[PDB]
Amino acid sequence: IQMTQSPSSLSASVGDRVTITCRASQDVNTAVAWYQEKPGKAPKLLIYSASFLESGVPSRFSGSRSGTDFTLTISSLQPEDFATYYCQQHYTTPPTFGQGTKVEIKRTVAAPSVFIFPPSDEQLKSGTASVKCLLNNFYPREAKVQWKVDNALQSGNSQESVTEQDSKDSTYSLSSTLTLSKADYEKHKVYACEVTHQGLSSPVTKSFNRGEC
Amino acid sequence: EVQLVESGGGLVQPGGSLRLSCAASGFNIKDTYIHWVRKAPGKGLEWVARIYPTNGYTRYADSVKGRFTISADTSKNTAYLQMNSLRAEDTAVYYCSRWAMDYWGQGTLVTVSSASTKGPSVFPLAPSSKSTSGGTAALGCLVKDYFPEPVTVSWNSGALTSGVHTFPAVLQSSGLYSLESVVTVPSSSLGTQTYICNVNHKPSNTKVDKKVEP
Repeated sequence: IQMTQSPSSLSASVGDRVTITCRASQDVNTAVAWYQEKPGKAPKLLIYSASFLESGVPSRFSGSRSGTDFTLTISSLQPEDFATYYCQQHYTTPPTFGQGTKVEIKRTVAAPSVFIFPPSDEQLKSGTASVKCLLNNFYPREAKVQWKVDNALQSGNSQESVTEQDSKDSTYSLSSTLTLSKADYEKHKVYACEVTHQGLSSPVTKSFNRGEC
Repeated sequence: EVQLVESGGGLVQPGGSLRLSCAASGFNIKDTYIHWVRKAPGKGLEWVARIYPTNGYTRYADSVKGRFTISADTSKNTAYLQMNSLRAEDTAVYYCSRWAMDYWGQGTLVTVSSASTKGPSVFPLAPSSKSTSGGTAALGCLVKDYFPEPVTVSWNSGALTSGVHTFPAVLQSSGLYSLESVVTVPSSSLGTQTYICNVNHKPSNTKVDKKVEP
């Protein structure tokens, strides 16, 4: 018995009405629970037996069943309700879980602040070279980083890491790393990070000249 | 207050064995079912096994049948998961729960890998000299080439927390992890304040403090 959960993610405002659905592959009667998960925390029971509220769980949370379909509704979204939600059937063994739904908080557009970092002299001495581009406190999450080395477009030699939504201003930050051998690094002069984002009227470029203090 | 505490996780070789424990408080496990449930890095929740401590009856996911054994000792109010013939695929946070699953532990991390522990090098990400006067500057630390996860980073021994971003680790082509921690600070503080990242890699017993200078 598989639990097909939709959607994978959604953004919403405090006070909103939120709807998460879960489709079971075959009949499971009412033996369905809904769980809330937050980074590095125990999952928490919200609703048991399709529609019953767990003691201590605020009466803004509700669940309903119609046939094979199960629905988790949050009547009026509160700040603490930002999390990932999973459905579960326990009709038979093995019990199975949905893929989850991440509920994120919508806010106004915010352009990133952009910073570029050369490889440190220390890293260069240890034998490697990493060039980094930081995109600080932006919304929405979608953002494009383009690396240029002496005006030549880079492809397939960079990796990105992105933070979860900030608990104070609801933004994202992003770290991009251009990976090059130390010998390759010294073959070129101007390193550039070009950033495209909805909050930017036109793409912003940060650059440095290799070796410049 | 019902509590469940997992222990026993850590780094082990493929084909090896590891025993997890689940210590229960605030209720008696004779009265319930105890489950193990796991979450692999980006895979979602997967039920592993269940036991009824009263009669010792067990059920297992097909993926672990035979090579895992769940057990319980009611006199210790503790359940166990004996894992054998471990595979890379078994790498996960393991949770125990009780019966819907109304209480869960915080989980314990199991990593199945042939790779050896390696402590990180820590490199400074110095604030740029073309940083705007009276504006905002960025600086950070690169915590490179460690295994396994996790690493923790603080700034100035915890006194600096505002404007810090410690990024999720990146798995490099080498099979070693790297991560950055950055912070934005007033430009006016660069020649007058000291900024130190405090890095902890507990799997290798590595503690490093790195001063980040302009």
